Amino acid sequence: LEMSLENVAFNVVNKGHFDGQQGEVPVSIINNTVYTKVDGVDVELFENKTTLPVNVAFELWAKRNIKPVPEVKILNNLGVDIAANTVIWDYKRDAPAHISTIGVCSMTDIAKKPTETICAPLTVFFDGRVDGQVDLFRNARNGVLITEGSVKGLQPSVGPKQASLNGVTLIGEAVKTQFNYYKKVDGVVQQLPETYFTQSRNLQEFKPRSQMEIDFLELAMDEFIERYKLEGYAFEAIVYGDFSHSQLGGLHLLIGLAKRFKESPFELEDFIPMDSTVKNYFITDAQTGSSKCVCSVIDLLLDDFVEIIKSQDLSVVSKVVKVTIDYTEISFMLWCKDGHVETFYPK
Amino acid sequence: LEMSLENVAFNVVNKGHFDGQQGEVPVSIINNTVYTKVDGVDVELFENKTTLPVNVAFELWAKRNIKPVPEVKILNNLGVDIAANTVIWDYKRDAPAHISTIGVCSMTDIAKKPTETICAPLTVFFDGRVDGQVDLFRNARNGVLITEGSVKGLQPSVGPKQASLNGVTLIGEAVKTQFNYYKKVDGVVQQLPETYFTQSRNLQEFKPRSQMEIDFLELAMDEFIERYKLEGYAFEAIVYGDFSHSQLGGLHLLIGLAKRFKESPFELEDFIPMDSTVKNYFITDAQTGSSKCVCSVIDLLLDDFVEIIKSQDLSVVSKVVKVTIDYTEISFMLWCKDGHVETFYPK
Amino acid sequence: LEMSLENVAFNVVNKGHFDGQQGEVPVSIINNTVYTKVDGVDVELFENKTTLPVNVAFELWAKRNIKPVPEVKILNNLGVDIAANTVIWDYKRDAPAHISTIGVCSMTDIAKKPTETICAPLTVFFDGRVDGQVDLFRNARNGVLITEGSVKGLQPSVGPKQASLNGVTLIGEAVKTQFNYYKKVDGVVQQLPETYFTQSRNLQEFKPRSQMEIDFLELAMDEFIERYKLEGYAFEAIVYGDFSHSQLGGLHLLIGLAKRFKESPFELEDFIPMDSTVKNYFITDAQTGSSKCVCSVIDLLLDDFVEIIKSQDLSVVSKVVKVTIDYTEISFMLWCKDGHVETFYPK
Amino acid sequence: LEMSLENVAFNVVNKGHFDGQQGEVPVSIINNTVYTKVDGVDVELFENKTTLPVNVAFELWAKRNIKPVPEVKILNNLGVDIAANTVIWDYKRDAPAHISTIGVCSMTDIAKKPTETICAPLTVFFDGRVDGQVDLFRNARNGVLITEGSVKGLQPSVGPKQASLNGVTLIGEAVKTQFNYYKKVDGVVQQLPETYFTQSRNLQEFKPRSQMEIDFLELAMDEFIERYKLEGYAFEAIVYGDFSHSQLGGLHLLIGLAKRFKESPFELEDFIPMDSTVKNYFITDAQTGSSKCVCSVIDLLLDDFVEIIKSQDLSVVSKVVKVTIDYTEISFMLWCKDGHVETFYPK
Amino acid sequence: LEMSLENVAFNVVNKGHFDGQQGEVPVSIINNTVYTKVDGVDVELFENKTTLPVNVAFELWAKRNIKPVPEVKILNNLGVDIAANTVIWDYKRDAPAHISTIGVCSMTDIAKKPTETICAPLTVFFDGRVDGQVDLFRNARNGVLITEGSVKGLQPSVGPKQASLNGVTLIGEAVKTQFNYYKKVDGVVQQLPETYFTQSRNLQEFKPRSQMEIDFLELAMDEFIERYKLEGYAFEAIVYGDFSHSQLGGLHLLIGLAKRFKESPFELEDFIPMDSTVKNYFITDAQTGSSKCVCSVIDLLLDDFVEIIKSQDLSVVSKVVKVTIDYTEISFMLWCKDGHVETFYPKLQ
RNA sequence: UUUAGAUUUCAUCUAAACGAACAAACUA
RNA sequence: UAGUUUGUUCGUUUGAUGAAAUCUAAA
Repeated sequence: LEMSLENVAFNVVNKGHFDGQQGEVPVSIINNTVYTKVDGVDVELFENKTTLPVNVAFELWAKRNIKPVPEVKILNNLGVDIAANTVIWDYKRDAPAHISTIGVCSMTDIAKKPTETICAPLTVFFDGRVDGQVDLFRNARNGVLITEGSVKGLQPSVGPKQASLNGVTLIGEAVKTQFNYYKKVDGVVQQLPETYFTQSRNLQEFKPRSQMEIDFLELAMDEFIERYKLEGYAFEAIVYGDFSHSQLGGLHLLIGLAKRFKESPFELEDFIPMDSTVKNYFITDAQTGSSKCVCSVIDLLLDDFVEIIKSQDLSVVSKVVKVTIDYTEISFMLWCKDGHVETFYPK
Repeated sequence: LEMSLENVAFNVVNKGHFDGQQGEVPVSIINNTVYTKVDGVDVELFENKTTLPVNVAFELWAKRNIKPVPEVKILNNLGVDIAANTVIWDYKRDAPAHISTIGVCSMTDIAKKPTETICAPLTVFFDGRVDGQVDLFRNARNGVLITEGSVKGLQPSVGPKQASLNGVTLIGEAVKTQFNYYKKVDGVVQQLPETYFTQSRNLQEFKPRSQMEIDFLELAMDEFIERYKLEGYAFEAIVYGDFSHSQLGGLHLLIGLAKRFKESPFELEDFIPMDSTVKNYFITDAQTGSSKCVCSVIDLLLDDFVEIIKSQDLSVVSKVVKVTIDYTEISFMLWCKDGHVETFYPK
Repeated sequence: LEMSLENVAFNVVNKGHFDGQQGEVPVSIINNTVYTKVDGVDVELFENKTTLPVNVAFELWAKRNIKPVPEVKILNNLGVDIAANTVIWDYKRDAPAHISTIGVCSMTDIAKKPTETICAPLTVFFDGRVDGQVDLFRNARNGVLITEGSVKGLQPSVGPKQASLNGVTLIGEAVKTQFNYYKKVDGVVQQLPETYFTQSRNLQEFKPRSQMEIDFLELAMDEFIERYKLEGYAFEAIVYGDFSHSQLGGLHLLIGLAKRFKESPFELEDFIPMDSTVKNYFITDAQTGSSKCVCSVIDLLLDDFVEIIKSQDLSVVSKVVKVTIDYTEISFMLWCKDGHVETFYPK
Repeated sequence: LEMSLENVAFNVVNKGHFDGQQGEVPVSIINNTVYTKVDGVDVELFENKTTLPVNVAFELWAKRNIKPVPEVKILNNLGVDIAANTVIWDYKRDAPAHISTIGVCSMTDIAKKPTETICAPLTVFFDGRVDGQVDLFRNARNGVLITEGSVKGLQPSVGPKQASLNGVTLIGEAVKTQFNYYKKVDGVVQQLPETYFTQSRNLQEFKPRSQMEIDFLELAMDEFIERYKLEGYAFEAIVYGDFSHSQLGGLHLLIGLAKRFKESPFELEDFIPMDSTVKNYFITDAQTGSSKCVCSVIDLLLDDFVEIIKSQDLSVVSKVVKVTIDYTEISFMLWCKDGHVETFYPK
Repeated sequence: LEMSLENVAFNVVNKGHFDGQQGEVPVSIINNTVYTKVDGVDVELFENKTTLPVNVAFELWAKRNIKPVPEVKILNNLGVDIAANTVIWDYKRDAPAHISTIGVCSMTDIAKKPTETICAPLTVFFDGRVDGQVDLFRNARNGVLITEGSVKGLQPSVGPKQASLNGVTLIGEAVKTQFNYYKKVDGVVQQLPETYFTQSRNLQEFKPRSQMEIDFLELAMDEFIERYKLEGYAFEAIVYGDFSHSQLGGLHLLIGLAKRFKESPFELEDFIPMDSTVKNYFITDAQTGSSKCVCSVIDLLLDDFVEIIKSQDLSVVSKVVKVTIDYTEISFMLWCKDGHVETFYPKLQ
């Protein structure tokens, strides 16, 4: 089976997600909110933050994938346009990551199976943990596959260590969060390039993942630079920041932002609330009064960033560096002066 | 069975009202409107003019009664608070006639059967045209019953000649619209008084229903007054009106309003758009510029009104008159001078 | 008193407009609508079509002026900014004519009396029918005054015969709809120019107001021109219209449109629904299939238009003619060829 | 170009439709309504009756086609999924007839030109009146083309004599409303079948288009049957209607409905307000009390319907008839007895 | 009296709630929000989160009860349908706790006094700290009464120590928050069953209320089990939790969630956001990746839960155990092998 | 018509075991 | 081809809940 509003709310009340049970409950739809009648009074079940209708969004939210799914930025960078027989929820913007669906909700479905002729020119996302999806990927034209194990005849591309589980990004211990990504374009199995993966952390809950990051969050600016021989790579401005002018200087890695927030809190106005490899913020340091309207921030592994920046040439006045990060190319604006770097920030 | 939004919408799309079939259709709920996707584009099915939530009101409208039911004013004067296993629609305000239901909608249900203890202090409306409802009325504590035929052991009260059929009031020819009303209060079958019934007409679609009304619409004022010996009863101002001052005079029967409308169109602003025995309108005569803010109109049969007014006494300066109209008492303000009438407007 | 939502709704329920009575009724504000509970069910009182809040517009509409008031276009052309101690409802757009009030509603009041200093750089509209406003007008700095009679020391200007009474524009018989307009700017009593007045009619209820208009709606085009010696003034195209090409020609008077609508109905799309001396319509003729996007239509009296067009000189190729209509200058684009007129349409 | 809400509203205010000029006006968006500030007060320009956002719907409504375009149902039957560089407005449901656009609005555009790769698996509607579109139709894969004249190398199909102009269905006299339809499928020029075209009339504005229709609207039932020898085809119930029982019988042509409406008005509750070759109405006769929930009505030409029905065989108990009407197959359920007919309702 | 949106907003602006003062202010209603104009600009007074009209919900919210009142779960469990001459606000869902009112709001009133015949088949909640409300309880047919002290001729039932003061549950010191509950059904006084009371705590502000809870938050799992002789009662799973497999095991007491949260924060999704004895959560362990779609959590005192689980019979394969908590029966599902408990989890919701 | 009890069938249950099937990881 | 771990599905163990149906008893 029954595709209806009240069965979905039944499953939400009784199981927390649309599991497929049978039964119905009272439902009220007022404004963009879905209420239900429990003990004679109306309890809100879902408030619609999306641009879909209320019941469409409520049904999509209830049928969201509760397994560990890849982060939305990885799926966007791989070019995924639609997901086969599942809804992938974007908790950053409280909406589905993809506009249409395949065999999920009648209002959004462009097909009931990924093998129809309308899904052919679209990179479908196939979940190899679900039985029967690997063969669909094999017969598909454009698609992306993730698998915990190995698939015969296909060279795996090992993905990021972390994945989103119910909106929480974690490196799984009780569950596998590291999948092998296979991408097929026009019936030709492409090999994904060797990439770096961003760590997906945040300022408040920042935990270092390497001894170098521990040294960064622990040692002083001079001690850390001297210890790792980072002289002449402008780490004082690239990572630590410059809180002395009216405009904030540098600070284009999340680890430096976390260190500053530990020293003195500030304000990050994420004026585009979406998940991506490179984020822009509106920072305003509350102590010095130094603010910058746009600050491009990418949360690489500090060891990986060191490896990248030490593999460059400080010979030209400026150079744009192409690096594959999260299965996509990121262009870095390098401005290296004679023997030093004036600035090096993502664009 | 299934009670859900999409089954209701399937029934509405396929049959125009909820019949009880099985099936579902895609449905969008935006603002107070229910849309369905037909041929790939969204077609509006219902716009909520009520104060209920959209899906509640949509279900109630889908499950409205399609058989000829008594007019809402008759039920209100009979004190009906709720209906048994049916929904009665007030087409004047595009909202259900009663606040709660019995065994129709999960959200508005106070009970599933009219014999539950919660329904005992409520005058339920039983429809004798449906089987088993007469036995429910006998087993009810407080209830009102209508019957096309006769019920054993109960004294009928002959109701009005017309009934409402999908918002169209008519005197049914192919179908019966004259019902016998039975009322029971605290388990005691009470006999309703002898009453006069309002004809429930309008100005634009006005048709006379007696010889006297035909004379009124055709003969002049003096000819009509002389022919029916209506001298000494202020029929010039009470019925025809006075379009000579800045404030309109009299005009308290729908027949004279219709005569004027045939003479000259004007404006009737019904500031309380609901069905009742006595209606107040904001008249603005577009020809003479005479407007009256509040003007009570009661659409009686002219013969019955003549009988009532000739059953009066022209002795006192003023008197309040009690007339049972539509199973309820109507208070008439009669300002009559010595042997003549100054004015006569319902209160 | 008491200024409250429930008292306003009490007056609307009991009298149709805010009369100043004392009392309160239950009210519910859902969407942009105000509902009141009568006989246990909610009856809608006011649906908000304006851009004000619901209670604000409900209070303004209840306190609207129900006497014969000047039409909105006359007050606009006179530069009226606000009305003193009254609310003038613009029924064309179902919203107040003026953005603020003086001593009406706390949410819009810029003052409680028109004598305050904030009202000084504003043309306030004073109603001479309300006692005391003429003295206020004399003491005012900028203002407009209407008087049924005469005001000592001020030369009256005769306004149009018709006036708006509850949204119905009428020439009063039992009420006076003709006023004397006075204007004062910077404390200086200005004299209004001699003007022609548009009759403010419509196609559907079009009634001629002179013998010349009677002949127009009766005689043929060639007979009418010959009888009134309208040869050489392009009355075939200016007035009657040219339903022959894909683009409609001329038809810049309401009387010709009314003649055609009597001959054959069409569609007038008023894409700027507001009261103005010159109206632009989107004509689409349903018989000939000729549609014009913008067709400026001015509802002059036919005799006055003839008096206008016979005061012209048919010598220049093109001319912009200034005619003061409704207290404002209206620019006519006149194209006249050798001895004739090519076109003559309002700008 | 400039693509902005203010430029669109400037074009709408100055010209009534988006012509392509330059300028901006103040704009407000409250609820689903767009207002503009004319003379200091807000004037509503557009009320969104669609499911799209307000500004998207406003931009589409402004950019609608104001030339005579084919009726919507023809485009649906031909399988049109999108229109190239134009917007076709479905005035029955006050929304665009196609969900996406090409080169119109950035919010709905799936492509900027109809030649992109995403447009290939879609039947694009090309108008030959716009220069350069025939070359596009030749190189398109799936498409439909209309032309006033003829195209070299393509065999035309003569279209219906009526085309919709600004929501007015008319037979063009000053302009051409008859196009030649060319349809291509998968790069292959398909030939459209010979079809009978519905007239698209209405009850109130019903005008006969043949002498037979004149006789139907003038002669009585028996006289019309006798004159045209329509015995043995059950024209008494098929067209004239059966207002004798509680349920309406037959009445599946618009001509009989119009005749009855002339005799006595009734209700047409169009529960699905959209344009199609066959329409269903919820009829409730106000005079006799006869109401039918579903009544499938097709407005064929009476001569064409006579030609079709006299080509049938009255020898079977039941039969399904495939009649190509408006470029689509219509199934007719003919329950005819031995020389008589039980019922004949289109499906 | 005056009953109007402008007088109500005047009281809100001047005094915070509805005190019954006289006066008015300019009020604007846009969306589900009530705005008031202070110094030429509009200020948001109240955003409507309910299913009621904005002005109705604003009038109810203004006239809410500011004294310590019982938590809404206690009133639901005792069966209260309506409140006499007061509004009980549900801060867990920002809406009135009861559908209709008695003598409060003309739009929601079913009666102006609880003695009318429409209030007879409803358990009207009667306060005792408002004079004359006890005698209304005695004349009532169905109702619930609370009292700080004693009522002559009635047997008190001592209720929970905590009460909700303006949405803050607290064991009062300056103001008394322990009431005596009296229930009356069909005109007959009913003795309430002896119950345990959930402590109404939360994860972030968790404070132990007994020595056993201090030991639980301080000691290790094995040390605690050995000290309190809880071997064989599945305390490793029922209370502590089992973050080893893909689906979370156990963790049915709020104190265990508190210990885990202090060790390592996780996510609770309240997919039915209301107030009840047993809460269902969508727990996702942010550390191990362990999750559970429905995880029934009850906030009993640890000593009381130990007392409950030590009085079960560990013989049957399974048994549904009915425990009276907050004046209602809570069904605990008991699975136990021979001499050891497999699991014991609440089920409600 | 209302209520209580008994019986048949279906779905569910925040634990485990068993058997089956599929897939991945370790191994022979 | 076989043993162990993990994930998905089906059925059994144990008590109960809700629904559809049947019968009995009481008012």
